[PDB]
Amino acid sequence: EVPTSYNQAVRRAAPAVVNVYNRSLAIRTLGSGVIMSDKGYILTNKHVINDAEQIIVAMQNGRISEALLVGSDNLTDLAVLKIDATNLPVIPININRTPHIGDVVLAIGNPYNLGQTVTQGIISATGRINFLQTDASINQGNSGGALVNTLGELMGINTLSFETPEGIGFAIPTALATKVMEKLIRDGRVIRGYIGITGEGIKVKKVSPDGPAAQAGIHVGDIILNVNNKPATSVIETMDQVAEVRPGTTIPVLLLRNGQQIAVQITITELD
Amino acid sequence: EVPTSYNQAVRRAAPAVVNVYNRSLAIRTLGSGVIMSDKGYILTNKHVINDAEQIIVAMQNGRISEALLVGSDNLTDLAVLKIDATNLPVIPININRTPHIGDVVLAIGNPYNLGQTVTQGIISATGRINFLQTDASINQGNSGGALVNTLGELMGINTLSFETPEGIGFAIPTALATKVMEKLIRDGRVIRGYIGITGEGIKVKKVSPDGPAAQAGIHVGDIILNVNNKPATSVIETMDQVAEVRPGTTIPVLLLRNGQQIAVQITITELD
Amino acid sequence: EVPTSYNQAVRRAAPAVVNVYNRSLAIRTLGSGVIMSDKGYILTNKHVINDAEQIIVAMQNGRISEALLVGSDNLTDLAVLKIDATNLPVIPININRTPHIGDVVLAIGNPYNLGQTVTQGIISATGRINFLQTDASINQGNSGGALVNTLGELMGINTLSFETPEGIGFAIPTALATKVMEKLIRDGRVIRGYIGITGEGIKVKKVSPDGPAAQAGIHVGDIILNVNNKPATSVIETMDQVAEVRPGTTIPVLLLRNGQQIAVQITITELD
Repeated sequence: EVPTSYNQAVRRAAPAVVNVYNRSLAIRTLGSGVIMSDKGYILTNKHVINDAEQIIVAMQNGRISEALLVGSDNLTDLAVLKIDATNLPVIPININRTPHIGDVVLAIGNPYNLGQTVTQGIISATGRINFLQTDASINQGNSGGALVNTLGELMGINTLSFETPEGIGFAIPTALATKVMEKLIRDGRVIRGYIGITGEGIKVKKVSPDGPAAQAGIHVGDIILNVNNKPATSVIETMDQVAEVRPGTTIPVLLLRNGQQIAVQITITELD
Repeated sequence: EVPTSYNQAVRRAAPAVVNVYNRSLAIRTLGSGVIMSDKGYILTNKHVINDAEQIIVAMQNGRISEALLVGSDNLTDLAVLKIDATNLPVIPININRTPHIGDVVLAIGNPYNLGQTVTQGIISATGRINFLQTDASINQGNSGGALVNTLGELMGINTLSFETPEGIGFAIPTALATKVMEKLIRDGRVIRGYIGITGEGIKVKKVSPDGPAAQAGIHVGDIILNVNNKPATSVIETMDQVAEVRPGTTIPVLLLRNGQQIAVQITITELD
Repeated sequence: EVPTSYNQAVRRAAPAVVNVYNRSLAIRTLGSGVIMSDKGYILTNKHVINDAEQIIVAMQNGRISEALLVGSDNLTDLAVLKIDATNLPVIPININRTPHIGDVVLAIGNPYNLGQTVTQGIISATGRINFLQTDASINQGNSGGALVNTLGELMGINTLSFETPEGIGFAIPTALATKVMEKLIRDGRVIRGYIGITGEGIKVKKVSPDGPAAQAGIHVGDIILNVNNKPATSVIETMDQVAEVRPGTTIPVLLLRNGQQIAVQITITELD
């Protein structure tokens, strides 16, 4: 008796989704952003704001503001902007809502600078490399905008679209995005731990010179066994681990060097 | 317990959506149409029927009829056809239903001459230049067909689809489409008012020769202030206004000509 | 109050949708498959497994198995695989569920070897040449996977995707797919009847040499009237009929040969 509609989601979330314009000596590129906090913090993708000399944020209520850059993270392609904090709409965030495959979602952004657009699809996959996959159509200009469920709750920040493939696009999920945002607000960057190692236990195909591995006693050909008390079998898994250790933290490692077992103290520096 | 389906919408609306074939000395192009009235009036897009020597309408019940052209409008890309009025299904129209962003919609038409197809998406934007935007997939052959909500009510007439962009397509909304239809039925064309002016108050970059501006006392460089008692600041806004005035209507205008204020009577002719 | 989701369908059906890898002397091509029976029978598309030297099936629970080929059918592009039958999830099948235009559907498969993906759309058309059409996005890798409704019931086996067309993709409907599967299990192929005739009653533009028509007394130019007691007007209709007759079945036919009516006994062989 009533038409099926996700307009309530749109009314809840779209006022917090902004149009982001990267200007330099006119518009160099453009995209979208999401108002995360009533203090004026906005998430967007780093590739939207790269090389900006001036960052303009336009709200759907027609307010236009200049933005400051709080910080950015190349590894997640996120950036935080800050605008004047008066009477801002904020995106709905439900910290208890896990994105499930098949959840209906809406992507909200500014594809082709047509003005704010809302497209619909579902959560197609999760865990993709930390990505959500979706077939809500995402186009150039959508980057940095919101993927929301039918309650308007933020599911992720839309980032990129994959014969021409159809209906394959990706978003950084909310939990990760918000964690990156908080680190950027606090530290002005995402502090990750670094070890100077390229690998495929794990073989050190290459040590990094000036790399806490080399300057620790580690050399090529080794097999690392334990990294800070944890077996080190998979590279992504082990690099994810190392990322987590604070810099200036002094960890034990365990290596095999020609059929013997030498524990190594390496001290974690900050990744560049 | 029951599968989710919009089949009721399809059962209500698809019998009124036709396949339109533009023939000349075999098929030159094809598209779709919508039966608007039980008297046999059909909306389609003008680009579907341009240069037709014969217009064939096929209904989903297998009836095939030849159509007459009632009229067409280049500015909205609409045309009205007329077929024999026996026992026709008519599209549902709810004059009170406003299309809202996020409303689920179905596009019904004949993409690639595959036979009648129904695709699903949402209302993505409204007000686009008077367009609805949708991510219900629209392809070549869909032009002229129906965009309906999940009750089967007509939301608009599908017109065109915008790396390859995905999920961006446009429809003329029902209220506008029906207004154009009524004018075409009544007058055989859409009568618009015309003033001979190109502008960007508003500067007259160019007067049109034989243009009621020039033949009224208006000249290049002027700034027009008021058009028929209304400030004239924006061009689209002011051209939309002029369009509305009936031809042979004699309106006051107000211009600035070198720091003085001369009221001008211009008489509105019909646009070609 | 609850987000709209088709996750229940995904939880019911996706565990039975597999990733299929065609290996030869590394991966030659890949796609998807559907577990049809707890005995280990899997449907996929023939084009996925063509020329395979080894067929690997990966389940979403991480089990990896080698598959045997039960048989395949070029005309429907289907194949049946067999894996070890321990504790398999099976796709939901409702023999009473007819696919209706507008039914919401989910396509489940392995596009671009991203890992199992679920996309959403509707049933766009049925009866297409026996195909379902859908705008659930289908990409390279989806072939052989499941199209399910929102209860998780199998609607069809996804086969191929049709300016770039958007949202046009095809699946073999469940009833047909299951019938082909049963014939492949039973006979190792789909046994069809054959008559040696190319036509457009029906004119025999070409007889097939060694073709039960020619070796029956039939010749070019004839008009066939009745095929086994049924008027023979349409070619698809009449070829569909002939397909149904078992080989070694001896049927009457009726032909016109220059204004006279000669009944012909032809004996149906098996198509190659």
